[PDB]
Amino acid sequence: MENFQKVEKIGEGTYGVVYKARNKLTGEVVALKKIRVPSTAIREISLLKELNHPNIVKLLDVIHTENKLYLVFEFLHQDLKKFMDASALTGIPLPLIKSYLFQLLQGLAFCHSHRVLHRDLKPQNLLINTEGAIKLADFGLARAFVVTLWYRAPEILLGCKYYSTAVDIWSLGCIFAEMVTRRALFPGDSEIDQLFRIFRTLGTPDEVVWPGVTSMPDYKPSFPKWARQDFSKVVPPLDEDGRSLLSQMLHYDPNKRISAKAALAHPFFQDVTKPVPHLRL
Ligand SMILES: N=C(N)NS(=O)(=O)c1ccc(N/C=C2\C(=O)Nc3ccccc32)cc1
Repeated sequence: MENFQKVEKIGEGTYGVVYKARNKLTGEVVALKKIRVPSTAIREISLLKELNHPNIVKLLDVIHTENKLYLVFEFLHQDLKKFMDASALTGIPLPLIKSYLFQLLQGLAFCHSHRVLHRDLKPQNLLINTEGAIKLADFGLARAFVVTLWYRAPEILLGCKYYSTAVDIWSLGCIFAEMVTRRALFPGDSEIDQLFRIFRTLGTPDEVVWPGVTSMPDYKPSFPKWARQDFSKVVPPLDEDGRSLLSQMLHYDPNKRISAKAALAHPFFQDVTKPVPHLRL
C-alpha cells in the first residue's frame, strides 16, 4: 500500500474498494483492490493468479500485509455499463454486441473448465479496451472469500445453495438482452420482485419445465401463475438466431441451460468479427 500512489477511487465492489493506482517501483498503472484474513481465502485467491486467458482481467499480485489484503489487477479504461450509457441514443451495433458476447463466452468456457465460477456477473464487471477486447473482472473471488439482483439466476433466488456454472450463463443472457434493447431485462428491487419479474416474462416454472423446482427451499405453492411471453416481444429487434441462443441461455432448468462451450458453436456466431469500438476516454 506504500508502494502505490492511489490516483482515483474507481469504485466499491462486493469484496472491496478498487482504485486506479500507479506502482512506484515500476510506474505501471494497475487496478488495486483492497479486500474488505482466513487461510482458505489466501489459497483460493492464489489459484486465481495462475488463471490466465485473454478475456480474463489478470490478477497480478496478492498482498497480505499487516493483516490486510490487497489485490493488484491489470487495468482497463472503461466498463460496459459506461459504454452502454454512452451508446444509449444509438445503441451498440449488432456486430459489436456479437463480438463482445463471443469473447465473454470464451472467457467463461475457460473459467468453467477450471471449475471457477464468477457468480456475480453484471455490466460493471465487464471491461473494454480500445482494441475491441472485453474482459471479465472478479472471477473467482466469490469462492475464495444496495446490491443489484438483476442478473441473478432463478435457482439462487429459490434457495439452491450448491449452484453451478449455469448461473453465469443466465447472468450473461440477461446482459445480452440489455445490450440489444438498451433496457435492463429483469430490474427487480428486492428478491421477490426479482423472482416475479422473471416469472411474468418467462412464465411461472413448474415440474414440467423444471423438475424438482417445487421442492426448492424457498418455493411457495402460493406463487402466482403467469404465462410465458413471446421472446419476439421481449427482445426486439434481435433476429431468430439471436433469440434462439437467448432462449437457451435463459432456460429455467440449470441442466438444460446452454453451456458456454456449446454456445460458442451456435449459428449466431457464424458471422462474428472483431470490430473496434469508438471509446471516449
Ligand atoms: N470511472 C472511470 N474513471 N471510468 S469507468 O467508469 O469507465 C471505469 C474505468 C475503469 C474501471 N476498471 C475496473 C477494474 C480494472 O481496471 N481492473 C479490475 C479488476 C478487478 C475489479 C475492477 C477492475 C472501471 C470503470
